[PDB]
Amino acid sequence: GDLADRFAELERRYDARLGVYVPATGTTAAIEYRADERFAFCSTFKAPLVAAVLHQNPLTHLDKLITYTSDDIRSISPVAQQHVQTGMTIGQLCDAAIRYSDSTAANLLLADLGGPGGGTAAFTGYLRSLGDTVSRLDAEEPELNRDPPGDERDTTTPHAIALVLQQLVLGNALPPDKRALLTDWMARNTTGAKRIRAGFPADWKVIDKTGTGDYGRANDIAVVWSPTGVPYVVAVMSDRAGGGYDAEPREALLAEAATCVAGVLA
Repeated sequence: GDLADRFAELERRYDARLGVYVPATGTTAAIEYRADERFAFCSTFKAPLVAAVLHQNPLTHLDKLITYTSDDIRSISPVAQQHVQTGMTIGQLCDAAIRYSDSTAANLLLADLGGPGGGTAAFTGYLRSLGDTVSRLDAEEPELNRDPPGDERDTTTPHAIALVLQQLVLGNALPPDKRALLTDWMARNTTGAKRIRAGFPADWKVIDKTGTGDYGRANDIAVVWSPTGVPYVVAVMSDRAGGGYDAEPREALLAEAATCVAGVLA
């Protein structure tokens, strides 16, 4: 059988471009499909963003209270837009950025890195520190979701983002205490139930960060654990750019791609 044929059928059925990378292990081959093609990050960057903030700060920094205004609220900020009067701590912002894709939280964490481009250069530099020579973040939320197809701004590759997540959650890019916090936020994500999670059997653990954007973009980056505790990184990226800027993102495509991957990894 040929898994690439099955991914190609998904591309036909959903009128989509699909990208998949599951890094190889001692016991498994890599799964790679358009893995070196560029796809927009969309909100998937928020996972490594939180890692970047954890990397350069003591954990006491998570208690720092950040205040902001209604004018700082950006598409879409489910948590931040309810806490304009109270502010939110850096830890609360990390929680919101990962678990609710909170854009304002992400923009405030970018500002916490600081520097040119409101933190976007700093974020890209963090990825460069993890050996990622291809990915780049050029815009804050929500503009980073809206670049046209073929524009390299605000893109990654399935290969690149998977190897970033591999180092962050299953490697030693972060010390284990910081790694545990990133892992827990992704484990309690509220936005992913219809993406990779929907393709893996209930006895697999799934932690994830989604992304959605223009041109039918729909992404999910996950770490999964088999029922015996064997972990894999699963990066699935998609767009439906043939349908134009307002093409519908299709979560079902990611669920089905994940079902194909779960089939191989089971």
